[PDB]
Amino acid sequence: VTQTMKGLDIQKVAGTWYSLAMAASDISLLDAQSAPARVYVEELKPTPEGDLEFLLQKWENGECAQKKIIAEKTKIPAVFKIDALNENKVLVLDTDYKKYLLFCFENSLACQCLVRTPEVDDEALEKFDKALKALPMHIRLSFNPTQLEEQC
Amino acid sequence: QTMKGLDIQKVAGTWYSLAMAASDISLLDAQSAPARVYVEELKPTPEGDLEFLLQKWCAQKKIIAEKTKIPAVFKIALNENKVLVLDTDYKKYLLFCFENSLACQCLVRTPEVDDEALEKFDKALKALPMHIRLSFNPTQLEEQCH
Repeated sequence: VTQTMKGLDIQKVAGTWYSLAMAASDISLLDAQSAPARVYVEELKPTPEGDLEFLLQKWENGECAQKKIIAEKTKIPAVFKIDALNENKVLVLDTDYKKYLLFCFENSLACQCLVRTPEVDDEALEKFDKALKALPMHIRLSFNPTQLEEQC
Repeated sequence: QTMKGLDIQKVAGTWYSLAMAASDISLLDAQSAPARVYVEELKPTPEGDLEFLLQKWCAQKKIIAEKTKIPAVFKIALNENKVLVLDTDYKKYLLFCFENSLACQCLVRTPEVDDEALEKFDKALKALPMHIRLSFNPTQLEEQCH
């Protein structure tokens, strides 16, 4: 992954979002409701220090569990580091702030198309497909408006 | 949009499932999902039907798709699916769909990633209600049930 957003201002991404589409380097990252990269973004919360907190939903033991991840700022404004056993980077590819945001979790690679409103946005999905060009993706999922409003 | 003038003697032989897509995530998500089937071979029958030799999670299955009045449209009796051949160049790639829900595949003649085949599959899928897409590496193409 090399296309990160030039000039990102995370103070303009705060609020509630919907995971519209998802793609991963391995089928087993996304295939099951319980698969590792199968996490729905509920909220983005930039911190005053310029870190990016994610509020996630995960299907866990047959219900929808909430999880908080803190992605710490780096020298590069569109690149954040998650403290974990192995370094996990968050790469923000693109956003127009008002409608859609595209990002990737990189160890294995899992990317998402987020939208502000729970409707299918064909422009956002076209931009997601362009940004995914040449990434080693083996699985892609997209959700209908019904699924966007449902827990997980 | 089905393959005009399909020649079933020319599609005969060995194939590999390179990519697949489906209208519903649950048709392809699990190794045992209903549309999760790997095409190993197509044979014509003398009656002009098309035999598919498939692997499914790893069981082998032989399915006869009966000709219909429409060229390149076959039928496979209890859970009736139409088989729609979208396009093939015979020598490299074949694109087809199972329609009741819709599950489509990109087949290639050799167990290698083919740029043209995947581009033609993506084009064909552009105006279809797909919600899941899978692609396999060459290692998986040579293995039982990928």
